[PDB]
Amino acid sequence: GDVISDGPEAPHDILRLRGVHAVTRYIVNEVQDVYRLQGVKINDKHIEVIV
Amino acid sequence: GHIINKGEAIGVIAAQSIGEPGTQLTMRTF
Amino acid sequence: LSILAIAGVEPYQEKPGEEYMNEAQLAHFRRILEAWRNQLRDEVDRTVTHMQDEAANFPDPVDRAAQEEEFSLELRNRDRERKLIKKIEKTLKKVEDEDFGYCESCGVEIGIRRLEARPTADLCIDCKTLAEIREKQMAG
Ligand SMILES: [Zn+2]
Repeated sequence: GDVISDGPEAPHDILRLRGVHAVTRYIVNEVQDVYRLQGVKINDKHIEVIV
Repeated sequence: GHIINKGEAIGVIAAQSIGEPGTQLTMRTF
Repeated sequence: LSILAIAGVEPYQEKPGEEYMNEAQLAHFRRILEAWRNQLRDEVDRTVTHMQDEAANFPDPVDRAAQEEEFSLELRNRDRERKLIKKIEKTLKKVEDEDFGYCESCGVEIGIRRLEARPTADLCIDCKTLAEIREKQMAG
């Protein structure tokens, strides 16, 4: 589950090789990054139910 | 402010919450 | 160029048979390039600092389209400045090494007065223009 090359990675891997909790944290932060750049507050709670 | 109640339909209200601000994001790539 | 004015430098007085690489000239051009690199780095830092205040302070829905429009221009611009710094750094390696001053396509030499104008020049006037023509043609 180490980085053997660089560039963005597919969420299908993160779930498979690294874990249910890893991919869930990947989404929530990488989506919240876009909203939080725009000053929009969305509690992770919601993003989690979608995951 | 209290804990979530039995029966509240959190799936919808979760969805809603993410989708409303979609108007404020840029549609290019930035 | 106001570039020579900001610094206490006066247009370089090239002598008749003046060479190109002495202790004093490379020490002279090293300072300019280092000073030039340091100014851009400070500019990139100021840009990032301004962008975060906008990202931190939230505008009102009505002025969102105007703030969003202005935020995107800085970002695009910021990324442009970062590329330039890497280009100067690349040019700083050409000074230190021994492959600076000539056109990369044909062995023709690029002008001395031309290189003082655009030290990042990679091609001579003839080769560069044709590339822009193919460009407009290979693209559109
Ligand atoms: Zn040429």
